[PDB]
Amino acid sequence: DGVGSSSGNWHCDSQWLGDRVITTSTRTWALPTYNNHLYKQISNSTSGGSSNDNAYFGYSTPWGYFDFNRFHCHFSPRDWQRLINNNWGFRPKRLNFKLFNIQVKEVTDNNGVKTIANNLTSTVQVFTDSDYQLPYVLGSAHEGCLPPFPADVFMIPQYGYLTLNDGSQAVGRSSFYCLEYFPSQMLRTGNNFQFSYEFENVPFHSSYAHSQSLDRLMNPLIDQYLYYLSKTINGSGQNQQTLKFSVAGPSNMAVQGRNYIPGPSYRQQRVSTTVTQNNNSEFAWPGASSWALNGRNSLMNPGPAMASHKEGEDRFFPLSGSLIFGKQGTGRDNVDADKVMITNEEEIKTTNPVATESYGQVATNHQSAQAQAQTGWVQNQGILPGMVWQDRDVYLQGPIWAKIPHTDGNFHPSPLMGGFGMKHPPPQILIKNTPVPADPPTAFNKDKLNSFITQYSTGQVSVEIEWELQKENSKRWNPEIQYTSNYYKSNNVEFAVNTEGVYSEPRPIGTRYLTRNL
Amino acid sequence: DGVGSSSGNWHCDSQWLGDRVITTSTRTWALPTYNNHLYKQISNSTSGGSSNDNAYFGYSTPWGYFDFNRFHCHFSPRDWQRLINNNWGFRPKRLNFKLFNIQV
Amino acid sequence: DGVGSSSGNWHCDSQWLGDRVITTSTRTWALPTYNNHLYKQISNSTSGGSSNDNAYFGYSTPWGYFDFNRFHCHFSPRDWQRLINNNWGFRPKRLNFKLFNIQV
Amino acid sequence: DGVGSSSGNWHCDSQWLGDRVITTSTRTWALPTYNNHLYKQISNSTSGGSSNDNAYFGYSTPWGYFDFNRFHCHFSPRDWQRLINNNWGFRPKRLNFKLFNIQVKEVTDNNGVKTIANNLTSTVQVFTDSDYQLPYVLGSAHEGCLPPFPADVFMIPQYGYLTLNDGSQAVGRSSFYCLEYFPSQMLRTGNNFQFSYEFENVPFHSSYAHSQSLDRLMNPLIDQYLYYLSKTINGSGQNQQTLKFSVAGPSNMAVQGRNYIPGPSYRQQRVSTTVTQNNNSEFAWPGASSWALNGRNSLMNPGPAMASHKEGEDRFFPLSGSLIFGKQGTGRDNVDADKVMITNEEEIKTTNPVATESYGQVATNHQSAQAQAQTGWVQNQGILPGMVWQDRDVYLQGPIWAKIPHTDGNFHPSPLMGGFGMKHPPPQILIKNTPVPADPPTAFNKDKLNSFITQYSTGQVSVEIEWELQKENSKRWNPEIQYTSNYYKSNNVEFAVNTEGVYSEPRPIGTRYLTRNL
Repeated sequence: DGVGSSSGNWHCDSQWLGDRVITTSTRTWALPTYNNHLYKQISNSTSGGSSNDNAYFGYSTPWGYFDFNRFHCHFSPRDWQRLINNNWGFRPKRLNFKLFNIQVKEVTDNNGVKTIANNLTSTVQVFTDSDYQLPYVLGSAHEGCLPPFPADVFMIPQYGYLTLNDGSQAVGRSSFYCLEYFPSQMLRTGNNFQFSYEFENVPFHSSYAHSQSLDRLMNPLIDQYLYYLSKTINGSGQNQQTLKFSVAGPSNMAVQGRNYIPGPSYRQQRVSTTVTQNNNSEFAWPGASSWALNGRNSLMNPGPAMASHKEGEDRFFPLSGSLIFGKQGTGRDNVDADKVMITNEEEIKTTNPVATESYGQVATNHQSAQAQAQTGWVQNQGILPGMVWQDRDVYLQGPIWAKIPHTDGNFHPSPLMGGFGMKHPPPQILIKNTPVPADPPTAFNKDKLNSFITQYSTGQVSVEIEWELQKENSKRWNPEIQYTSNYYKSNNVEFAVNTEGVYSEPRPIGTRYLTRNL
Repeated sequence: DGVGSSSGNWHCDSQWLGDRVITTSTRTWALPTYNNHLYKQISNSTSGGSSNDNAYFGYSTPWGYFDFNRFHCHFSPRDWQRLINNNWGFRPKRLNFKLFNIQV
Repeated sequence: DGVGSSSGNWHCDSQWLGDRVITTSTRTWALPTYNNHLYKQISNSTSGGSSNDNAYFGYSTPWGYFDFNRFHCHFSPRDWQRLINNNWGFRPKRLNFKLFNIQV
Repeated sequence: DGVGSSSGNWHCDSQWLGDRVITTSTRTWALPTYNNHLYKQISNSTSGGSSNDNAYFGYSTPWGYFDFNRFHCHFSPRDWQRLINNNWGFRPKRLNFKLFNIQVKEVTDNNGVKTIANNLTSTVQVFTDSDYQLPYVLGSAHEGCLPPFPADVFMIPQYGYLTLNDGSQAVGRSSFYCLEYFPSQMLRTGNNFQFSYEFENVPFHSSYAHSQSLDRLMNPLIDQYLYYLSKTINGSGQNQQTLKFSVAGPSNMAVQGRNYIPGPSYRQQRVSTTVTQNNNSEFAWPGASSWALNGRNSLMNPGPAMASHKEGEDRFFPLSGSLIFGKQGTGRDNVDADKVMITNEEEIKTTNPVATESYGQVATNHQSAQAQAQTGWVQNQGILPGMVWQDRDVYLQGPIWAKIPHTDGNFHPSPLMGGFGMKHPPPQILIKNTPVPADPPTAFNKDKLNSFITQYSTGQVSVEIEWELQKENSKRWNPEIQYTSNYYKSNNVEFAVNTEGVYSEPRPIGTRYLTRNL
């Protein structure tokens, strides 16, 4: 429309209907100029990369993108508490995105003094990739998200992708995507962008624990009509052999028969938060569970969802099998254990095996009069018909969704890190501010113009998601566990701003408090 | 229309129908000032031109022009591969040109 | 119908539509007499078969069957090249089979 | 339909309407089995081929084809005489083809005695290639045509084609055509085949001579108002120079100006039918006009249509520039000059240059006081705007049409040998008798069956063409030249059967007798 009329209002509210939530958010963003309007073929050989497992090849683009898919973007700590205390499950339904109130600024730096001026005729060009024809970055949980606190202004991250490689060289199947080669919408100040998206049907994330375990499904009062082999030995002494059977019953459980078995396991190494209980050596990389693909060892981060620890022992956690979050202002490298936030997976102890323990035990050999019965340990168990498991839990800081890779087959395509796997997730929104060149020379030259005006843009994003809720039906008598702010006095308020104006989330908040029967 | 409204969107796609292709392209251009707004009667005698086969006479204008008539302008290497592998012949039918989002 | 009228024409072509291919093929076959019109209870003990992993038991019939399910039956090397270069995926939809011009 | 009912009647007549002729023909054919049902990759290296110009690579097929495109197939000597005496031009309009009364025979050769028996269930499969997707053989004037005399039974020639090569090896662009890979129609005894074809518009072949030459177009009574340079020399002696001009007139023709010039020329070597007048040497290959393509010298047979000889000198003919026909029962190789039939092109002397003579003469240099005027000979002249020529003449023994190769450009695509060039000539009719295998072995074998029944088929072909005529409008007074049978007595009748039953055409019959004004 025009320069003096606003493109859109700030709408941050969230409305709770019965079966449905609609959470609107609005932020202020700032978009710089990336790579000086170039595509630079990034590879490991540019800097270091002396290990084959770290080899990569790809391209970096001047474009930048919006990643809103962490949970803290769309939920306040109170709207999250209201969510997870009152509801068994949820899932997204619709998505609506808006760009408005765009402003483009010119910067002139001369004699070290710099003047920022406003370009009314400049454009910024933005498109959504609806057909998934570009490498999908978002589902990888990289930084650059809409800040959790609505008053922050955030930079838009740079877009770039990786392709096939042999070492640092490019293999003939490598693809190159020119992002200028897509239809986009060019926006001046007084233009606004929007689009709508409908999530494909995804199973409700289960926010509950289980009020009974998998190995106790039974009436403790009554016997089973099925037997087991209780006694293989008549008595002590030679040639004493007999087969005695016994009714499996409350006196001896864990020998009863049962219809279902716990989920699969891939063992992780156990490491204790107490320092002295750990070994003295470097076991971090060497002693870690990995998966190798095409000669590259990819360390196995968050694998099959598994209980992090057993019973009341919290001292230890799986090496790579847990999510680790940083606190506010946490360093980049060699951070002490107190500044990281380690996540606790113990809610699934009922249906899932412990991550650091063997799935079970199997017989190695056939016994005989000569040969003793020998049993080995099962470190990993892929699946068995009749297994039952649960997915890894959802947090405020964790990702909302991921993209299920397009492939011939996949089993239970729920993201190993967390969230809602989708064949067609909400599309990427890429944004770039169009180049404005400096004065061309008078005489014509074949070469392309490498001199541009230093420039950046600013605006607001509105992202509203419509969520579908599954209400608690529980007939339980005694009171539930809930998520609370502990009342004791403190220098600061949790999930509130600091004295310097810094917003910090004290602890990771899981989704699982309410319980259901197994 | 106005200063704060864009004159046109960026449309670079190409659509392959059965008997027909439509290749759209969009570029960014920069136009300087030529000859200080003059017509200067260029000729070989201005610089060198000591051979009769190289003799020429003409005029240079402040104007400038769009030349899009190489093939790489309208086709990506993939749209060219798709073209020449699957097809015996081709020829242009229509042309459509646009200037928009002008800035001085 | 009759002895002097042909039962069917030879139709070997293949037609490429946009989303769909129809590949017709035609061959000439010869059917002998098998097992002298008998069912003979074939087993490993007939010849050799001294390994338990190679043990087998079954029956051989005078009947014979048409196996067309390799790909080279339905596609020429050119129709295969045209297929795999231009297309991401495929799958069969319908099948139609004919026997004609029988001679004993 | 059935075994005991005929598939079609014999229809050989020809009906002359005013502007139109319809010539029906019917013949009896016999189709053997070719290559034992195989495709054999014929190449020069199979036998001999020690010269690079003779290098070839191709495939031979079991299929066979109908070539009816000589003129004697469709015209009797009387229907040809009636045609060329009464008409200025003609051209084909429609074509209609029929196969009927098919018979398939089994042959058993045992102890040297052989019994031919009839297979009622066998088929013969025939298709026309309408889309020109196969190499087009017909336009090359090879043998195998429907016999000129309706009472003869003829064998169907074998089909085969050539592709690219380097020497005898195959270049990657070489193509292989499986003829089984086309839809065809399978015919038993009691089935019949037919199709119709419409000739695309072709210019009338001109059957006429010219009653006036190209260099006499003029009123012999009247002068021209244009001058020429008559005298460059004042008189004998030094420093005598002047420019005198003169009216071009009847006294001095051949110096007059004129609006048009004769057609192009590519010189041929002159060789005399009288033996002693020729040189003593081998000039046949060495002294012959050729055209080289990709390192191969292709001798230039029938090139631009050009008068074979000048004036009343028939002793000589161009080396390769004339059509040579054989007489009846003529040998294959090293045939004496009397048994060949040499064709006479002299009817075009008016509009065309002599084949054995230079097109003209051009100045080599600039004259001056020092330098004399020097002129060289033009051996070949490609074209000039304002040239006028005529095409080579049509005969009874010569081809009716050809196929204009599909290419970016062609100039005046009239076949150099003769006839009507067409982008889409009448399609090839290929025919094969389907294989009937001998008894298969009892035990299954992977290999293909190489044992077949010796077999052949027989039937009748009807080919009717509809011709369009251009009638003589001439206002000439004195009588025309016509084609006649000379009356003098002879042991045999021309264009009639011998005492042994052999049909022989005595002389080639051109199409050009009637005259028109130039």
